[PDB]
Amino acid sequence: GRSRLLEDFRNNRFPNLQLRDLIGHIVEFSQDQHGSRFIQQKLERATPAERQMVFNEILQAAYQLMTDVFGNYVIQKFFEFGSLDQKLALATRIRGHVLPLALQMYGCRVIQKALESISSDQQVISEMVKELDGHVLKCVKDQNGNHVVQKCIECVQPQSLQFIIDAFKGQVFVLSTHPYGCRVIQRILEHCTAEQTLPILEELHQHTEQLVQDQYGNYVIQHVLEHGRPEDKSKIVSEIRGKVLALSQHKFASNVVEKCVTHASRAERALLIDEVCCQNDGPHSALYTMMKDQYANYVVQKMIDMAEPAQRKIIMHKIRPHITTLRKYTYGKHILAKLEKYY
RNA sequence: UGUACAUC
Repeated sequence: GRSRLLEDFRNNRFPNLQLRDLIGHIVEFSQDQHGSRFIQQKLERATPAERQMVFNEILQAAYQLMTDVFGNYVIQKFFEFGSLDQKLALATRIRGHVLPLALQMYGCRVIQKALESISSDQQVISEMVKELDGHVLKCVKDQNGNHVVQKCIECVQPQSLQFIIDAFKGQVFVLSTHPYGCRVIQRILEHCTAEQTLPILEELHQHTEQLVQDQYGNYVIQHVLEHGRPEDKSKIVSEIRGKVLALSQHKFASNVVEKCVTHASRAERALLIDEVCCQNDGPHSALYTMMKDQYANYVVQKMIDMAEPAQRKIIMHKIRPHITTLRKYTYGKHILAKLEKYY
């Protein structure tokens, strides 16, 4: 179960081995740790004829190599450097098995490579994508599958992805708090059409408070703040208003408040800063609490850099009476140069 | 001083 060529190769007997030396031994080498790397590296510069010689051998073991820990790299190399015909032939061996492969550690890498290598205009890719219909959430929740779903969204014509949008109906919030689901949701926000992202964004806005405080959900909300439409940033802002001081002190939500300050309009950014700038909450002002907090102090620094003229004047004036008193904290010892750059 | 994203 091991040709002599492979032994001598692994035993460093062939300092100048070449692709054409592997005639008849391609599938064997493709399953070997060093043989796979060797083939990968040689495929890049191989002639059309040499590449075809290789393809002819990988073809008869294609599916097997797709789920092989080393062989999968050889299959991918062909999606990168293969002819359109060789790529369509490999894809055809994927078709019929998309689901199992999507859920497989090495198979999912092959499917992903095919999606970025063949236009979604082709029937193979078109019919491949459709095999996921009826299993969308299963794949989203899978450690391997989720990456295939992300890949379809990034790569395939959005109109054909309506079955993915449909499968998230009613579960956008829940999946936005899921380690993998949050990634797929962001891909959707990036690549889908206005009609498709509409119901997605509606569900997000129905749970903003829970999302901004979630370990994954806060990324989904910042995405909208960073990349979304003004009408969606405004909805998010409306839910943050009346909550700035509170959310500012939260590990996750504090990043969302920073993003509201950065990507909100002039009148919105000031209404958020005013909430803590010219407002009050007992003996001291909201700024007093935020200054010393392990998280809110990052928000304070952000408002300072984004605030209007008359706004920064007040922020520094409420922070003024507590300067020397603000050294003990390991957190506030960074607002130091802060009140020395705009002071 | 503060949070996610997988193979040789």
